[PDB]
Amino acid sequence: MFMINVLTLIIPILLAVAFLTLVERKVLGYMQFRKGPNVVGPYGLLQPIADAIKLFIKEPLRPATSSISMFILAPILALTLALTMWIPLPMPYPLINMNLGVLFMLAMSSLAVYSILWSGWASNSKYALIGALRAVAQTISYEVTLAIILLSVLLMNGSFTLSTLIITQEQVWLIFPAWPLAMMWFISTLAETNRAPFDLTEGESELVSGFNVEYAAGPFALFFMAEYANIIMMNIFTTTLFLGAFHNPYMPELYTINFTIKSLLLSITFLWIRASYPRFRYDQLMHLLWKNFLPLTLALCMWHVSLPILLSSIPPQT
Amino acid sequence: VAAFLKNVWAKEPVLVASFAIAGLAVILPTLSPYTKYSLMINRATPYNYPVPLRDDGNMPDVPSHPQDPQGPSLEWLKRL
Amino acid sequence: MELLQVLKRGLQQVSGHGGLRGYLRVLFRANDVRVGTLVGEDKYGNKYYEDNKQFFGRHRWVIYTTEMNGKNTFWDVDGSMVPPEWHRWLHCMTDDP
Amino acid sequence: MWFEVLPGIAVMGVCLFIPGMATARIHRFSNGGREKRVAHYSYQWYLMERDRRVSGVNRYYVSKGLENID
Amino acid sequence: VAKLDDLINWARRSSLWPMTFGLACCAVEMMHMAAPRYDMDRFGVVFRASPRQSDVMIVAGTLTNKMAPALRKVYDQMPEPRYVVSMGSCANGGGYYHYSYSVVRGCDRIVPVDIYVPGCPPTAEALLYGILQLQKKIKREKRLRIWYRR
Amino acid sequence: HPAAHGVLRLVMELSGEMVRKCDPHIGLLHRGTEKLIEYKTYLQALPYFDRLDYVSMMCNEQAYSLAVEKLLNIQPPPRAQWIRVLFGEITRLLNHIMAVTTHALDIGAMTPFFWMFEEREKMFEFYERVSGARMHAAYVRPGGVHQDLPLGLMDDIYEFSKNFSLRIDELEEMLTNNRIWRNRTVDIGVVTAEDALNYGFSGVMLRGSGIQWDLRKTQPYDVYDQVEFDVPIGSRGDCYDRYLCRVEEMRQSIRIISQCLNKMPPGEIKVDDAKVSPPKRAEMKTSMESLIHHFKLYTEGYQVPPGATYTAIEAPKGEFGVYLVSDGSSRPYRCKIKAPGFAHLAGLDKMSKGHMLADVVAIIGTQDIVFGEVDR
Amino acid sequence: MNLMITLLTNFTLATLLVTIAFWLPQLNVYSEKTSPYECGFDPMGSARLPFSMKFFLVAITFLLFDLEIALLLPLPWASQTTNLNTMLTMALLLIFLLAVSLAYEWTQKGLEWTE
Amino acid sequence: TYKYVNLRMKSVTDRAAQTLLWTELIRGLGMTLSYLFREPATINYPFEKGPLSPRFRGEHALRRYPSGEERCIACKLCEAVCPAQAITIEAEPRADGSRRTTRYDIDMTKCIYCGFCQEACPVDAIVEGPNFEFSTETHEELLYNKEKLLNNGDKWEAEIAANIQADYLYR
Ligand SMILES: CCCCCCCCCCCCCCCCCC(=O)OC[C@H](COP(=O)([O-])OCC[N+](C)(C)C)OC(=O)CCCCCCCCCCCCCCCCC
Ligand code: SF4
Ligand code: SF4
Ligand code: SF4
Repeated sequence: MFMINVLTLIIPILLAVAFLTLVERKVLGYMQFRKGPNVVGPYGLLQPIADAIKLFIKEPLRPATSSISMFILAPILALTLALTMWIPLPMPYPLINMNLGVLFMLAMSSLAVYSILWSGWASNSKYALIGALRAVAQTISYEVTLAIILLSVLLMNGSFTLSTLIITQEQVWLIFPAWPLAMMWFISTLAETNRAPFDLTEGESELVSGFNVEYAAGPFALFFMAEYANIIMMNIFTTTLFLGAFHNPYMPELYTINFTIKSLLLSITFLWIRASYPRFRYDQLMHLLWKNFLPLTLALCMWHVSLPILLSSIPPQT
Repeated sequence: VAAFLKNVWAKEPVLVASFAIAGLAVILPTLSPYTKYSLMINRATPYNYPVPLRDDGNMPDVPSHPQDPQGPSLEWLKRL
Repeated sequence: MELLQVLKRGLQQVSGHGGLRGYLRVLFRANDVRVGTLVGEDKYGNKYYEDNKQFFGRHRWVIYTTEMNGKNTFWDVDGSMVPPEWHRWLHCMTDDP
Repeated sequence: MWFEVLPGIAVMGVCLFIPGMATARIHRFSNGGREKRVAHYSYQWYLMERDRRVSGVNRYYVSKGLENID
Repeated sequence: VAKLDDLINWARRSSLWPMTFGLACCAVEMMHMAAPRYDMDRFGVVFRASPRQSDVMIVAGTLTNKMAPALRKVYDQMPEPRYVVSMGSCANGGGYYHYSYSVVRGCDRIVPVDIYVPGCPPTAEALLYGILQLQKKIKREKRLRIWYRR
Repeated sequence: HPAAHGVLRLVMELSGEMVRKCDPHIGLLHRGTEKLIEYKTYLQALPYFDRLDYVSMMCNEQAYSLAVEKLLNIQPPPRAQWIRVLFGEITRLLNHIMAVTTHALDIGAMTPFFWMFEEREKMFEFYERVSGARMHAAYVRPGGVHQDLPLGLMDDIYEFSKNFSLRIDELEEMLTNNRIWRNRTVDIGVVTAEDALNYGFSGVMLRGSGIQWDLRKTQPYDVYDQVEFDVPIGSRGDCYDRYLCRVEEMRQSIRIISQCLNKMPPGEIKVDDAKVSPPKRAEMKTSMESLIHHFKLYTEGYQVPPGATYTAIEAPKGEFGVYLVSDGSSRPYRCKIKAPGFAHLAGLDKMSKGHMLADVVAIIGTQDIVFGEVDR
Repeated sequence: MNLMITLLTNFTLATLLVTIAFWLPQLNVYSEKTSPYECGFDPMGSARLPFSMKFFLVAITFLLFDLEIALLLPLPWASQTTNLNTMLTMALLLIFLLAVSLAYEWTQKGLEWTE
Repeated sequence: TYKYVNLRMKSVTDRAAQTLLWTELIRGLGMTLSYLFREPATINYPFEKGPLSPRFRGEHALRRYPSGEERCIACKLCEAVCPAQAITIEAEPRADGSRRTTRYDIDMTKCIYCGFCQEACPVDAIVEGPNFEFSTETHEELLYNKEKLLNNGDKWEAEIAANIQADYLYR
């Protein structure tokens, strides 16, 4: 009966992506002193359905100069990669109980850029090439910091399993002994998912649309849902990493309620962040992450290496 | 050295903070009192099987029962 | 506790629109559920309301009819169904209805 | 006013509640009322295979107690 | 096929995506329409800069002789279905600069225009009325019924 | 392109991604106003000036009216002068709101655009109440203004000017102290005073470079010498100093608006010489001379003595001038429009040397450029 | 096995959407909708010209720092080792080598940009 | 007369704490959240309309006397003052000898809506009326003849007369 579990994992996150678009437009209007979409349905509840049907009855409009192989291969790979790393998340019991789920998340997150590169190179245009180059620079910036953030936060967990991450929260949150690393991790999740002020690929003022500027409707919606599943899942991962809740084996309802509310609040905070700051230049992206973030996280990494030896607090690996 | 420290704290505080954390992480475990406690905590974890030994009749330390007072105890971690 | 007053205002907005049927009708048609002082009505069926407690621009509004000049206007409400006297009143050109 | 976003976002809450809960409920069906036996190393797998080999129905979740022996 | 026609007409008319094609005074009037006072985004109308992901195009300003190939290429790169909304008087019939040597006398000569919005500049409420008229024009489309009859 | 102002063709030689040669190809909005002007009389050529700079409409009207009144050797009544100065300051606030908010949108902060476009709509409503059109008023005419202010408008102006400084403070908190906004404009687009004057720059650019020059303080017009206000002066030539200068110019515009509202004198709104200004509709239908003058003014147009003049006003973008040459007939012989945007886009090549492409779009944003004015 | 089933189901759902997006609606193509997008004008040359990219050393040293990460990554299980002094000393040594490489990059003008 | 914009351990520690803990970013976020909790200024179009003025320049109309007889007397001042040359007038005396018009065409795609004709008319015949919601679908529908202008005048007389009564003393 794993098929039913897989379907119930993969369909409601797509529905969550659609209603994330709804509340995205609503809240993003609301801090701009205007209302959101509320004409189509009662408080605009039918906006995602109209958006989804509208993109799928348009014309795909494949370009002549585009190499059709990677042009048709990039969005499906993007949607699959945004979908395939949801499994090791404990919810409170994960789909697949992998001992090294952090490594799986890291490797499938490294794979997620390849759809952007193949969509940039497959379409023959200068804007797609510039978007691919900026995505490459964004990956250069964020990977070498994000790996060390995850390792140094994970050093008190004792193992790479995400199931044992819920055990460590039973006394106190790990955001209290690792609040600077929490700031580093939040900026890194801002940078990875390509959300403002770290967008730099789907630019409106710099480029037209960047990596998918030649992508018409149908294939374009896959990148949209992939990015929104990415941000929802990344906020769920941050919630599990730093603000893990109280788990009771006899009632999973408590933990589902708690992490759902916490991840929803973190996504609202992400929406709050994404439209209050100017967009960064991509030359200042590695003038910050390679210059200010890296020495600080090296110092904190060696501090978290030498800290359980200091206090005699070596965590168990099991 | 105060003027130079004030200058680097005014220009880039991140480097000063990083070097302070690095120096603390270098010099504090060499002054820690619980490092040997970590040593015995790691050494006392029973990973593999504690196989017994043959008897020639002359051993004052090893016991014949796990509950015998002879042999090493683990009271220090129980109290801590 | 002021939140109980907000819930009271919500239930009075539910009750004052003729009930749940009128509440759902105005919700699906006008996308608004505010009650107001009925200024009047015209010969076609356009009911013109006002409420001076709202801010400027939202202090005068109109609920359109359901059948004007033969067409079904339950969903295809147009901005040019206002007679000239009510056109003068509605766009805030004078204070005299 | 502002609280009008509070309906729609609530729907997203349901969209963040239906998956994970379902997995837990699925874990309360295929495992005979208990949780799924989390296997992480070779000895946990050996114990689970021991339950599978002793249950006689080729199901590990059918746990037999001290009443099985005489 | 009558009800399926009613569905896809509702999906296209409630998620119109215009493109950022302004040229003159009338572009500033469009930006004034997109202000919180009138709030285009409440109608399912969100600005998208790329022609490949846009539904309609509102030509705001004066279309000169140096601009006709650009407008023609931008219109030709939009995916079907596409609608063009003329705006102001410059894009309607030339308007003030109708007799000039370097102004196209109405943008109908370059692109097929669906909705004519008159003004100089037209008021943002009138522009919202024109967009609602375009939505009502989309609503009464009869694609699948005509396909079934043919 | 959203960062482009609708009509622009920047061809750049990207050396990887930095610019070595940038060339603005323009003329996509060349309507040819200066040929259509000479085929129309002065009253008919007045609304042509509303559409050159379509964020600074009343200032262009004031420049054209000042040129025609200097040629006609007539001056408006003082109430008309105070009305012109008040609506020119409202126009300056309009232009500065549009320029700052569009620059912040082109850099990436998209909230103050929606925050102050409702205030821009409020001033559009003020234009609606005073002239009858939301944007193209055609209100300032040679001889003063066209109509008197309606009853109850000035209380609305006072209330809006009272409540607008909080919005200015909100914007200045949201952008000035932001580190991301700062780091885009620390040392970008630096210009020197010698290259400011030699490249024909006027207005904020000069005040960005420390040059102390303002046409409202050195060569004043109608009542600007009777109003006390400050002039911001930059110190580095970057875009940051120009943005700060624009914000301070908004604050001084509020100050001038308060001084205007506390000092409006009673009187008439047109020049009482009926051979230039049209007569009132009450006395047109009773007096024969007024009917004859109305007929010939709205059919032929008042004659202007022959000669050439070049007047210049302090437009919100800089110095807006017109070279008007009249041959004695009711139509101008040659009307040339000098604009700050032409020289600013000419100096864009020098100001953008050695920067990344995002800094080029920042330099494009930091020049308040309206391309209808640039292409005329 | 379950990972393979999840991968196959995800790929099936992904590739079913594009097929629905392609073969369901009516296609109508000419030789202008397939043209490359250059803001309404013809493209100047092709996009296959070599970019004069300026962060080549940053990409190579990203690779090298990722291999530093690969050396530093099995550190948590080393927390269960007996010889703790050598563990701590050499984890500090490897982090110090990473910092030495970064500091040499900082001093010798490597983190900046060309031209 | 002039001012200098941008000419300005505890302070260094405060700046470093602002760098590390993001004080002014929190301030800007607080102002964003302040604007989240206010009442949005979106008016419910088309059930609500924006404020206007009695001087509003909208749709062209031809008025009439309060006896049924039309107001235009074929004086051709509107087509002589029109800056866009959008007005075409052809006139002849009708059967009773009254100087009237036979053709009065306004090209509304040429008209710039500047109200010179509504102020140059000696008998207040042509009026830039108040209607702004008159968008069409075809280009020829925006090309009014005399019959359409007379129909617009008879349609909107009931508010055009009131607007003229309210505004005529400022002229
Ligand atoms: C995950 C939980 C929630 C997290 C918070 C989420 C809500 C708040 C989000 C705020 C907005 C974030 C996005 C916008 C900003 C993006 C840019 C950015 O972050 O730039 C980073 C900025 C960039 O700095 P900058 O932009 O000022 O750079 C200027 C640099 N100089 C001065 C050289 C010219 O800061 C850093 O890079 C610093 C890294 C974080 C520092 C954390 C310090 C923790 C404490 C250390 C010890 C302190 C005590 C002293 C030593 C004691 C030793 C024993
Ligand atoms: S129609 Fe009028 S407002 Fe619009 S661009 Fe032309 S002159 Fe400007
Ligand atoms: S409003 Fe102006 S442009 Fe229009 S018809 Fe009258 S005079 Fe001509
Ligand atoms: S100005 Fe008036 S009376 Fe004269 S021709 Fe025109 S509409 Fe007729």
